[PDB]
Amino acid sequence: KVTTVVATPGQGPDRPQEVSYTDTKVIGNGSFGVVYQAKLCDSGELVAIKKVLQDKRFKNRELQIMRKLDHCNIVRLRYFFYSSGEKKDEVYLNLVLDYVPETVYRVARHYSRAKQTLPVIYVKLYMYQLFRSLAYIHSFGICHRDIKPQNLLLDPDTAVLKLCDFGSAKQLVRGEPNVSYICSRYYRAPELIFGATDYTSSIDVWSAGCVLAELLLGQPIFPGDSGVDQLVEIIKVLGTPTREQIREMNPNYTFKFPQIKHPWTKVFRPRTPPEAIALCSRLLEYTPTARLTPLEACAHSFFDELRDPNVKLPNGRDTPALFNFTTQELSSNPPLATILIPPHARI
Ligand SMILES: O=C(Nc1cnccc1-c1ccccc1)c1ccnn2c(NCC3CC3)cnc12
Repeated sequence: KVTTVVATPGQGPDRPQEVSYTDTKVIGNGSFGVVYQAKLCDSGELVAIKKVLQDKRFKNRELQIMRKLDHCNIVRLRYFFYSSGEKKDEVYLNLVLDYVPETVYRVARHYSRAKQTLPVIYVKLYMYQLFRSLAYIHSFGICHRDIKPQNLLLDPDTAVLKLCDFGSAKQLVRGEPNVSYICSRYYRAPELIFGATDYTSSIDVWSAGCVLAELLLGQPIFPGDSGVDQLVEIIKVLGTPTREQIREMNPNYTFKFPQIKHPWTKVFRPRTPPEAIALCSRLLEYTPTARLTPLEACAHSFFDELRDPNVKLPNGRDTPALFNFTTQELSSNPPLATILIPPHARI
């Protein structure tokens, strides 16, 4: 069964073209809608198709965001098209994206089930690429607002990571309030748990620190099915937030909390590299402004191994693209290019 549509390319002028695809199968489900895998008849390339119900009252925000993004660590919008679907008188928006075969969720789960941890070389590769994608979207004021292992796609052979799911993504403008009910259980910044509506893009940095700690630990660092439980777990590690730290995140919670004074070194297994622990404590900070920015995290000494000219993947292959930064990508701190682009790098 070959399906032919007239799809509009994701980038460039709005000039639709006939796109034919086959071998369609569901690869993802959720409250958002459905993600399919399909094969393009023309090149044989595999693609993913996110199908969502299109609102008649407004333009789709995820599509407007996707059309402006062009980064090697973000899943690319190749085409988009409208169609019918499961509901009779409803219109669906279909986003044709690059296909990526794995997720950090599945890969980390394979390691947990085998009582092994993901090798630190992969922790550095995956986390570095996640921080590059965040530096990129944050350069446009865009916050993803749902960073979690399931949204981090991976090609296991090339070790390329691609951020996906821009369904919660929004441009955060200072002074505009934003819903606090975004972000998934385990990865929510403490200001979100306290119900702040004045949060910044640093909520993505807290989420990324939770993914890093989880990859190091083999399980989530701040588990819990309620905000109280999550905050107890946060406080056990970070200690009790001071009145200033509360004011900096929370919206008027000045506080019957348990009093805890805990060393970050004792949180992880003894074989954990000290630079990984130092990176965690800098991402996972109560005060949103104290957290490292994504570009500062990229320049962290934990990723120095990635900058070594002789670094190779365990499978023998070369590392993926890591130093092809743009002016846009570096704009939050241009002097960091001196660390970020190593002498051997030609990108
Ligand atoms: O954009 C995507 N997915 C999403 C977009 N919005 C919301 C949710 C999702 C989602 C993310 C992960 C899983 C299920 C759904 C998406 C893009 C590209 N490849 N891809 C895959 N590959 C197959 C790998 C094995 C799982 C799976 N999902 C994708």
